[PDB]
Amino acid sequence: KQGFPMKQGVLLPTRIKLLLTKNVSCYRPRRDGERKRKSVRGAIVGPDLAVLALVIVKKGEQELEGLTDTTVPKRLGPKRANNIRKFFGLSKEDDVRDFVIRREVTKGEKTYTKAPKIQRLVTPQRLQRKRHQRALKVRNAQAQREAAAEYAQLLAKRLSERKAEKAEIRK
Amino acid sequence: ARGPKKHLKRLAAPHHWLLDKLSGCYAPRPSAGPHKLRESLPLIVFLRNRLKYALNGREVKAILMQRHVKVDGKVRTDTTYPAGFMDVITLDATNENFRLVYDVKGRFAVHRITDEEASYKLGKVKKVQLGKKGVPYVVTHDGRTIRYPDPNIKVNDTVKIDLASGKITDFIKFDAGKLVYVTGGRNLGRIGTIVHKERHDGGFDLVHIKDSLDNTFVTRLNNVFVIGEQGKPYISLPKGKGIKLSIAEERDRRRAQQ
Amino acid sequence: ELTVQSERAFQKQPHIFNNPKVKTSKRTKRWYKNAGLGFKTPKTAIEGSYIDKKCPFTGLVSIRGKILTGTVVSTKMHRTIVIRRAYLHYIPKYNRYEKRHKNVPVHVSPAFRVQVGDIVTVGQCRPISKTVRFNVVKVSAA
Amino acid sequence: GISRDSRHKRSATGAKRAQFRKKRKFELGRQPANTKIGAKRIHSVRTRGGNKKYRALRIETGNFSWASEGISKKTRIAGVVYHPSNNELVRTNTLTKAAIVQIDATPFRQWFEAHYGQTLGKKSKNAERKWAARAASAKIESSVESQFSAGRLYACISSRPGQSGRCDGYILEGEELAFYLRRLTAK
RNA sequence: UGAACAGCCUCUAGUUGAUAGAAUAAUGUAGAUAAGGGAAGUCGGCAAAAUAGAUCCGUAACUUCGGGAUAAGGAUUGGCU
RNA sequence: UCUUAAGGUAGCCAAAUGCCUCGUCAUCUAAUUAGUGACGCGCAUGAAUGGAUUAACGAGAUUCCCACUGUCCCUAUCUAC
RNA sequence: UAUCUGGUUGAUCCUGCCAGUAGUCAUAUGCUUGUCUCAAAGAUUAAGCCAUGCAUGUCUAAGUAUAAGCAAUUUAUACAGUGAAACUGCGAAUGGCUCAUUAAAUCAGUUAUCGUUUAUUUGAUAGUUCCUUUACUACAUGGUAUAACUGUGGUAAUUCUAGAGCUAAUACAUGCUUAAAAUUGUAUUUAUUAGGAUGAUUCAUAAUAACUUUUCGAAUCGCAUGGCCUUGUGCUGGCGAUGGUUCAUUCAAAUUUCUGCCCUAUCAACUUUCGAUGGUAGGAUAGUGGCCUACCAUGGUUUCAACGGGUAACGGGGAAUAAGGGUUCGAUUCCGGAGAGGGAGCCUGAGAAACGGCUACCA
RNA sequence: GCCCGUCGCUAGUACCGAUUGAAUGGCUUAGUGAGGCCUCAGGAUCUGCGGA
Repeated sequence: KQGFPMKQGVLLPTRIKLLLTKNVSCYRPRRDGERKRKSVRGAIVGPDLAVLALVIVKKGEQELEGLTDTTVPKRLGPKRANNIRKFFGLSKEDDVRDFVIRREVTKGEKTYTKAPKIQRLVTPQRLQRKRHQRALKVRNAQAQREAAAEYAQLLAKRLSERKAEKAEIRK
Repeated sequence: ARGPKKHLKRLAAPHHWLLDKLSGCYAPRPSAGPHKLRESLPLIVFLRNRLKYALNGREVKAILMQRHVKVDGKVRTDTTYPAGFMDVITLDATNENFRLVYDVKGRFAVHRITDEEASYKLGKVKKVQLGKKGVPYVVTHDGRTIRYPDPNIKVNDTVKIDLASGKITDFIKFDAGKLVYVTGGRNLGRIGTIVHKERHDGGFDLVHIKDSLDNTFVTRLNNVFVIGEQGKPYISLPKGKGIKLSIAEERDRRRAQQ
Repeated sequence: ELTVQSERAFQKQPHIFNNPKVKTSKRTKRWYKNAGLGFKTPKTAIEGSYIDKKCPFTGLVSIRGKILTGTVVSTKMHRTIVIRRAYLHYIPKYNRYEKRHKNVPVHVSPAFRVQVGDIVTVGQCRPISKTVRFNVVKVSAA
Repeated sequence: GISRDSRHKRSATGAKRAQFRKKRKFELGRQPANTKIGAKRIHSVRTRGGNKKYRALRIETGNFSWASEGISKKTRIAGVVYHPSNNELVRTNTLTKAAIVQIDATPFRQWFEAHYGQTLGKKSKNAERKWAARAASAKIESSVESQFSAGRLYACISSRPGQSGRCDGYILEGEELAFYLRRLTAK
């Protein structure tokens, strides 16, 4: 009652307040870094509860109405390339752009299939970018090597000029 | 003040921007860039108020975004880019080409140049070090860094930088005779030749500068910018050629050219 | 103090290595420098046995900024002295001066033997202590 | 938080300064690490500018350098024996800078035996020629001569475990080793 | 033990004398303890309770300048290495 | 103006001395014949029949406050004889 | 525009103040009130309290869209356009207000960082990512979640949300394609060695032996789709955006040198138990430092006005009035401080002791 | 002529004054001491000898 969720981890049948940080239940932060003292309830089940949420880990021998008799299908299928491959049992080389789930949507009389865009899907765009990165790095390597050699030769010429000046000095 | 400041008011703006004091609360605060907040001309003030091309800041932004405008060799799209002392600003769509430079009164002039000179710029090398892997490098007054300079190039010299690619076209040393551009102090914009330096230890260095009309003055070395040979500038100078005549002489010139 | 190694620790110049495996001459390797601005490093700072990590010549303290001159008035502390920098403040309304004095604690290296009443020139450095900011570089007395 | 400002300390003239501003983050201090020995446990503390500092505790081993040889080996730490600042750190085996510590001797002993071919206390042709070239290098002083027999080396900790997370150090040698040994045996 | 020919326990020495046995009612004499309140009791804080040794800190009005003063008010206290 | 030898001066007080009187005012309390400070035509104060004040001291008399409590609300229990 | 006048007396000459006179971006108030421009405006007493509603949110071609949204694949079967909701990245640390606290404090001029941090911008910058030293790598390229959603709900109530099933990344946790040129990256830390610039350095940089719980060195996105043939979904290939280590630059920040502040002796000695001044050493810091800690010496300030007290005291640029000197004022439009009712603590972040962010107490 | 003081009335101002007077603010000995933070541990639960 009063709608305070049971927190997983705290061992007491009462309601106590904690400083709920990020990545913890019973609290949705509104700002980066904010930690607000909420009120939760202990993991101990007591008479003070209003609803208790349970999950059927193993079905009994007789079914229930809005339950194991009836199933609700998963709303969205896999969207990433490898997720689709694993969920459809595809191999390393089968095409995935055709196995994609084509959910049918009808605006009145006009019907069309909306399939998810595939991410992490190898594409000539990605390969072109990879080749461009390789070309950029190798071009930079050639440029640095040639600049280093050029400055080495310039410094060698300057030191030769210094030696010539030393020879010219002292008559 | 518990962080960086992101606002500027009209009174606090530098005087050489020549913003009026009554049109708006704030001034265009320059973003971070090659030059300091002061002694730098934002593109919004170079267009809206200098060249009068755009009537409002929104139109300045539209000009900037359609990419008609490029400072140095690269296009700029930020509304308040800090274009500094010798930055070259193109405006290729109107085929003009300016190089920023101080008039003799001490303000950024609207001096126009040709592309054959805009293809380069100068920079007073402000520091020389050896970077990583033992590689020497120079850094100029606009934060621009050039690796592998000539060993003869030292601090207080000028390096000619091609806008196509950062590379030392040539350099001008700092010694007696070289024509210099006084960028800083009471002589903002004055041009002359060096007769001798002082070189105090610890304190600010001093240089004695005389001009074409033999008006000797003195300035800190932190405010000078050697720009060419004796009477042979490496750039084109605005009208007046960096000579400041007296107030009476200015009035006489105005009335004679009335 | 009397003995060089007095404190509970060992006193030596950091990053200075004696290399005890070489039987060279002079049996020491002392690191010194010149503070600049024409300030001559004393021969005591050249050849002495102390350490004084705060000495401008042997320690890792660099002199920069205001160079000042005063006359010391206290030497009871350890390797630190206090100078009385007298000056004449100017009152505009009455158009004449008034005597004023300031005391600036200044660190002193063992390279100098200072006495109360001498005239010493010092230079600004990084904060040595809560109030000490300077180091003595030349003394004068007769 | 611990405040590093001088606005709380009494003025040089004994003047009680007044509370000017509330405490500030750019002057905050943190508690000492107090690094013990055994079962390495380094906690990362974020520092101004987004930098990282390795607040070390319970460090296992450290890199210790034999400055005369120029080499440095990882070595397990036997424990502190003398600390110039406080004897409490010695008593509770705390690892901080300038701590005189005992460490293991086997890595350095094996390196000495394999690099100069000698021994303390008590075979290929290239090895014999190398040892002949490095002859008269067993002239190592009596301190470390008996040290390696004892099986533990006295080393000064030169790192800051509360800052860098490592307890790197260098082997005591010569005059400073003699000084610290004299301090140990002063009784 | 402790400041102590204080109190408490023991040694040498001396006594073990005072009518005694059985039960544990009231009222007594002597000793005590009491929840909450805290002098509302009573002529009156009578009786009782409270504090108490030592070390360190801190100590007012007034004063005959000597005191007030252990003022008031606080902290610590064993064992062992 | 009567009169004495002189007519209570300095001081102090409902004081341990003031009948009326539980005087009048203030403070202390919720409430005060109590306490204290003032007022003094003081039945009947007052100057070595010593006046006034007084630091310290007091098994002297009195009021209030803090602490403390079976004095009490409101009694109960235990031990010895 | 360097000026005075009435008033003590029967009358005179003085001291002497009262009064008159003028200004006040100096306030209030009384009376009266047509026009133009300009414009202050809850500072004074209460930094006293606050009903109510607003003031911080934000997307491109270019992070993630199968909305069971709109409009279309007249460009397309993975998507292709737009696009709510939401995750992600930034910002919210700017601005605005007030002047309570503050008397060497702030602040002004002037210095230093050889004493340090620095998101962003600008410019440079990772063959050694095979280094755990050639598949750890799947490299025509990898792993799991989890948001958004439907449905079940609790609470009188909150910008509360639990339990279940879905799903992406420039979100997280991994990880190659680097040949091999020489003699093994970079990042951290330790010790040793050499040492173009500065007035000066143990500087910059380089070489060794290693250490490291390990940082970084591109699995991101949008357009254009071009050249080579031994024509293959082959090899090469442009414009960018985003991201990245180090260095420099810029925006800054924190400390810092000298000098300077109103009235007070009816404030003369103060600081120093347990930090006071200094030394050694260590922690801590982004960094110097009694910033803190341990040991040690007894020091530091002061009649050239310390310490203490008051301030109807934020400091300054400046304002009013002045022959010259000067007097008074400066809450307030600009700069720098400090505060979000008082006080402290802290997460996130480059940046906060943040309050239109949390935590606790007090009111 | 001028003028002084006591006393008498009215009004105002300040002072002494029992009341261990009373408030407001600052600093502080001592006692209690929330809270977040660092740290020694505790490890619900979730995940591939381990990790959170």
